[PDB]
Amino acid sequence: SMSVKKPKRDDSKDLALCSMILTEMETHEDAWPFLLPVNLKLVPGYKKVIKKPMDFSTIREKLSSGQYPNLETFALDVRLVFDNCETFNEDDSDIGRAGHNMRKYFEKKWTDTFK
Repeated sequence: SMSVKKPKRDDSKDLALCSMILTEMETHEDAWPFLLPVNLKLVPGYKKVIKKPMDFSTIREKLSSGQYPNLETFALDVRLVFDNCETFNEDDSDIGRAGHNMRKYFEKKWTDTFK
Protein backbone atom coordinates (compact mmCIF):
# COMPACT_ATOMS: atom_id res chain seq x y z
CA SER A 1 0.00 0.00 0.00
CA MET A 2 1.14 3.62 0.23
CA SER A 3 4.87 3.70 1.02
CA VAL A 4 4.82 -0.16 1.73
CA LYS A 5 6.31 -2.18 -1.17
CA LYS A 6 6.96 -5.92 -1.82
CA PRO A 7 10.58 -6.62 -2.91
CA LYS A 8 11.58 -5.71 -6.56
CA ARG A 9 11.36 -8.87 -8.89
CA ASP A 10 13.99 -8.21 -11.64
CA ASP A 11 12.08 -7.58 -14.91
CA SER A 12 14.95 -6.15 -16.94
CA LYS A 13 15.45 -9.32 -19.05
CA ASP A 14 11.70 -9.90 -19.67
CA LEU A 15 11.69 -8.23 -23.15
CA ALA A 16 14.63 -10.26 -24.38
CA LEU A 17 13.32 -13.46 -22.95
CA CYS A 18 9.74 -12.98 -24.42
CA SER A 19 11.50 -12.26 -27.80
CA MET A 20 13.41 -15.60 -27.51
CA ILE A 21 10.30 -17.54 -26.64
CA LEU A 22 8.46 -15.93 -29.58
CA THR A 23 11.37 -16.86 -31.93
CA GLU A 24 11.11 -20.44 -30.77
CA MET A 25 7.35 -20.41 -31.44
CA GLU A 26 7.81 -18.79 -34.90
CA THR A 27 10.28 -21.51 -35.91
CA HIS A 28 8.28 -24.53 -34.69
CA GLU A 29 7.06 -26.72 -37.55
CA ASP A 30 3.48 -26.55 -36.35
CA ALA A 31 3.44 -22.71 -36.19
CA TRP A 32 2.14 -22.41 -39.79
CA PRO A 33 -1.49 -21.74 -38.93
CA PHE A 34 -0.45 -18.89 -36.61
CA LEU A 35 2.28 -16.98 -38.41
CA LEU A 36 -0.04 -14.38 -40.03
CA PRO A 37 -3.52 -12.99 -39.35
CA VAL A 38 -6.38 -15.19 -40.54
CA ASN A 39 -7.60 -13.76 -43.84
CA LEU A 40 -11.03 -12.40 -42.88
CA LYS A 41 -12.15 -12.11 -46.53
CA LEU A 42 -11.39 -15.74 -47.27
CA VAL A 43 -12.35 -17.63 -44.14
CA PRO A 44 -16.10 -17.73 -43.64
CA GLY A 45 -17.30 -17.27 -40.11
CA TYR A 46 -13.96 -15.98 -38.71
CA LYS A 47 -14.74 -12.34 -38.53
CA LYS A 48 -18.03 -12.73 -36.66
CA VAL A 49 -17.11 -15.57 -34.39
CA ILE A 50 -13.55 -14.56 -33.27
CA LYS A 51 -13.92 -11.27 -31.48
CA LYS A 52 -10.19 -10.68 -30.92
CA PRO A 53 -8.02 -12.20 -33.67
CA MET A 54 -4.37 -12.67 -32.75
CA ASP A 55 -1.35 -14.18 -34.53
CA PHE A 56 2.44 -14.43 -34.05
CA SER A 57 3.24 -11.60 -36.51
CA THR A 58 0.97 -9.23 -34.66
CA ILE A 59 2.50 -10.23 -31.31
CA ARG A 60 6.01 -9.72 -32.76
CA GLU A 61 5.11 -6.20 -34.02
CA LYS A 62 3.51 -5.35 -30.63
CA LEU A 63 6.62 -6.65 -28.83
CA SER A 64 8.99 -4.71 -31.07
CA SER A 65 7.09 -1.39 -30.63
CA GLY A 66 6.54 -1.25 -26.83
CA GLN A 67 2.94 -2.25 -26.84
CA TYR A 68 3.28 -4.86 -24.01
CA PRO A 69 3.41 -3.18 -20.64
CA ASN A 70 4.61 -6.34 -18.94
CA LEU A 71 5.27 -10.07 -19.50
CA GLU A 72 1.66 -11.03 -18.46
CA THR A 73 0.04 -8.99 -21.26
CA PHE A 74 2.43 -10.80 -23.69
CA ALA A 75 1.36 -14.26 -22.34
CA LEU A 76 -2.34 -13.20 -22.63
CA ASP A 77 -1.92 -12.52 -26.39
CA VAL A 78 -0.03 -15.80 -26.98
CA ARG A 79 -2.83 -17.77 -25.15
CA LEU A 80 -5.44 -15.81 -27.20
CA VAL A 81 -3.87 -17.31 -30.33
CA PHE A 82 -4.54 -20.86 -29.02
CA ASP A 83 -7.90 -20.05 -27.49
CA ASN A 84 -9.10 -18.67 -30.79
CA CYS A 85 -7.80 -21.74 -32.55
CA GLU A 86 -9.75 -24.08 -30.18
CA THR A 87 -12.93 -21.98 -30.68
CA PHE A 88 -12.84 -22.29 -34.46
CA ASN A 89 -11.22 -25.65 -35.15
CA GLU A 90 -12.02 -29.25 -34.27
CA ASP A 91 -9.45 -30.91 -31.91
CA ASP A 92 -9.06 -33.68 -34.57
CA SER A 93 -8.08 -31.39 -37.49
CA ASP A 94 -4.56 -30.57 -38.45
CA ILE A 95 -4.99 -26.93 -37.30
CA GLY A 96 -6.69 -28.03 -34.06
CA ARG A 97 -3.83 -30.42 -33.22
CA ALA A 98 -1.25 -27.78 -34.21
CA GLY A 99 -2.81 -25.41 -31.70
CA HIS A 100 -2.77 -27.89 -28.85
CA ASN A 101 0.85 -28.77 -29.57
CA MET A 102 1.86 -25.09 -29.70
CA ARG A 103 0.09 -24.26 -26.48
CA LYS A 104 1.91 -27.12 -24.76
CA TYR A 105 5.21 -25.95 -26.21
CA PHE A 106 4.65 -22.38 -25.07
CA GLU A 107 3.54 -23.20 -21.57
CA LYS A 108 6.67 -25.29 -20.90
CA LYS A 109 9.02 -22.53 -22.18
CA TRP A 110 7.02 -20.04 -20.04
CA THR A 111 7.36 -22.10 -16.84
CA ASP A 112 10.98 -22.94 -17.48
CA THR A 113 11.92 -19.31 -18.17
CA PHE A 114 9.91 -17.37 -15.56
CA LYS A 115 8.61 -19.79 -12.79
